[PDB]
Amino acid sequence: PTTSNLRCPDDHPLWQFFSNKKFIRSADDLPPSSHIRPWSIPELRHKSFNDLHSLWYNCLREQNVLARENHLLKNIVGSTHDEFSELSNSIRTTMWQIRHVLNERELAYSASREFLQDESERKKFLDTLANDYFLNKDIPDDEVASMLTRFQLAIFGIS
Amino acid sequence: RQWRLIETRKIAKQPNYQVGDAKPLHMPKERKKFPDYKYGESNI
Amino acid sequence: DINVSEKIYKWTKAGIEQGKEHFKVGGNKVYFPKARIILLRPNAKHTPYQAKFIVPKSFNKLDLRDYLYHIYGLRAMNITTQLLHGKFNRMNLQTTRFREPQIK
Amino acid sequence: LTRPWKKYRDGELFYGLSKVGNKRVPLTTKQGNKTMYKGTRASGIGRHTKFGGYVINWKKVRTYVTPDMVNFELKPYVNANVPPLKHEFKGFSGGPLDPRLQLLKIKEYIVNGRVQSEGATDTSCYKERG
Amino acid sequence: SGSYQHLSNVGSRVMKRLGNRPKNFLPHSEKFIKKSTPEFMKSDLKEVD
Amino acid sequence: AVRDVSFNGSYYDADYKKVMPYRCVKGQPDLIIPWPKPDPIDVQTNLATDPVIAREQTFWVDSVVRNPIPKKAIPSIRNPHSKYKRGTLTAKDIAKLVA
RNA sequence: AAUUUAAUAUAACUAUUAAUAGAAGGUUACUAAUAAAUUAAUAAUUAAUUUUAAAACCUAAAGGUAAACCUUUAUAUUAAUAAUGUUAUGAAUAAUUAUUAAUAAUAAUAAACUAAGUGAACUGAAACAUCU
Ligand SMILES: [Mg+2]
Ligand SMILES: [Mg+2]
Ligand SMILES: [Mg+2]
Ligand SMILES: [Mg+2]
Repeated sequence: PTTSNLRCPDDHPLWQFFSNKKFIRSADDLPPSSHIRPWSIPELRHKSFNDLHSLWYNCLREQNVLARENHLLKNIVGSTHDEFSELSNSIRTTMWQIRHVLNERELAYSASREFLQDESERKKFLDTLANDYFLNKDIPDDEVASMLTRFQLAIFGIS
Repeated sequence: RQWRLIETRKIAKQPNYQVGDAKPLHMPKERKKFPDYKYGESNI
Repeated sequence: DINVSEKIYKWTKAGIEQGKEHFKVGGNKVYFPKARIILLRPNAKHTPYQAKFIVPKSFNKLDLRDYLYHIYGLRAMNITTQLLHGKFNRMNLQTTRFREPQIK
Repeated sequence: LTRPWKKYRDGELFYGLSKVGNKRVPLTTKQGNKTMYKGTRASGIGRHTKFGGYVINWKKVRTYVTPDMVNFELKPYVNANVPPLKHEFKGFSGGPLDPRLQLLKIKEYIVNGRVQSEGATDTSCYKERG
Repeated sequence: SGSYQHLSNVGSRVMKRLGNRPKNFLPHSEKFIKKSTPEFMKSDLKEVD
Repeated sequence: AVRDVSFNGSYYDADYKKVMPYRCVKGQPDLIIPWPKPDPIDVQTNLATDPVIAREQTFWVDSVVRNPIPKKAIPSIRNPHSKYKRGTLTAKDIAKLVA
């Protein structure tokens, strides 16, 4: 059988398991360690769930690529360069940092809801909003219309 | 006479639980029905 | 009117035609999986239309199909598992013997 | 002569290094009687039928869901030229989980909300409040 | 050097013992590593844990 | 040459890009030995997020009625069947165990 | 500016004296990670107190077994709602998606010391049974 009869496409999804259609990245092609740094927990806190979801799978995809290269190197060549292993570990650090941020965020939301569930604390927070920023001397004319629109959306379920 | 084999018996001292206290890992499935006997059941 | 196997074929054809899953999506949603799969070079007994992976040990055949389609867009029609053994090994004769890891 | 480079007996085994050793190692799948079944935690879906089959319960099968729209720009790493941001919760005993911090954050969202934080505006800031 | 070990963690107890050698007996292993390496990647300084 | 060197505090250095101590000669602390200038950096790798949008904030705490994380995503965030998470007692339980 | 001597370390056991107190292992993997606050001193920085996240499977007693395995849809059940499809035949109704209230469970947890029950024989008596 001859491969000249084939039409293996250039957009074939398995190509995502390789870096720029290369068998195994060399030292120069691999991103240097100096130029790089894993995300920081505060940085992830400024990210929406969709964006964090997107980052997670992007991390996983390169993790698969690096895993493929480590295995090829450590199962054929046998070298202990472990440059790919270190890169994967750095990605692994970011992955759990993402997981920590999500848990802390979810816990914070639950804590706030429970705190606002007490009548005394809810009344204090509401009246503080009412007296201070609401019931102004007409400084905001239509801005208060926006203020309320975000008020109903946040505290209550009115959109 | 003195009741040596009944007095020498000892049982575990369960802690006092408040409503704001940690839940024990393992608890009986049925409500207690009798006051605990001071000397417990004879083990001999 | 039709056999079960014919219906399975129709469902897969329908999924491909409509640009949707060619399988049935389960209800247990994993939002942040941590599983990694290693592409493997073809063997002699393979054809240019197949691909072999080193999947996690706790990985169903259905799991890989969903894993490939949803993360990579690759659609796997037939998936088949080969679970290997672990030979006993010892770095020296003085140490305890333990089996090499099983690789799925 | 199994090994042509060993003409005389030197104690070498037919295969392997030692014929003896520990046998108390945990069982695996490939070894045991034909009725043994170890398992690989890879099937907790469905119910064995009375005849000896299986029925997939599709509410237990596991599916990996990816976002409909994927942000391609978020690379796994981060450029080294942006410093590692740090967060300070000065005056907030409970830290990021502290309810009163959440109340303040929604307060800011009310009055002048949907505004990029100090850390987001500039890529040269070293700490940020909150 | 195909071992499939990097993909799993088998023999945790044995690996820990080998990697946590008593500090009194490090000179036993230091001689082993020194005698079994070429001269052009060996330094005359003791290692650090 | 400098006989011995000591440090008397810490500070953030925008050049080394991280917190570094002050490197002062042992004895006189006024004479301060500056840290060397780091070499220029040029990040061109496609696997590095651009600074201008890596830090761009996208999420705001703007709700107490909607969970920011969908319910089906909680299991991935944390283990629901965790043996380390023990509950608290109630009046009913105490009456159940107190003879 | 360099060397020796004696003592001092995360890096030994044993004995006596003094003081204080009554605490995880293993298997391999989709590896089993943290975040902060207050006070005390040179914008930062250590120390003390307080809070906080994750933590797979087995270690008799959710069930079972041939330990690290299988069955238990708590991503669950009931109820309500908005929509879809949708039967039924506007309304109903469940199925689904998504919210809210109620309904639930995780035993490896030491050794020595103390007290209580039962309780030998070798041996000594230069034998042996009372006795030991
Ligand atoms: Mg098979
Ligand atoms: Mg056999
Ligand atoms: Mg059986
Ligand atoms: Mg005698």
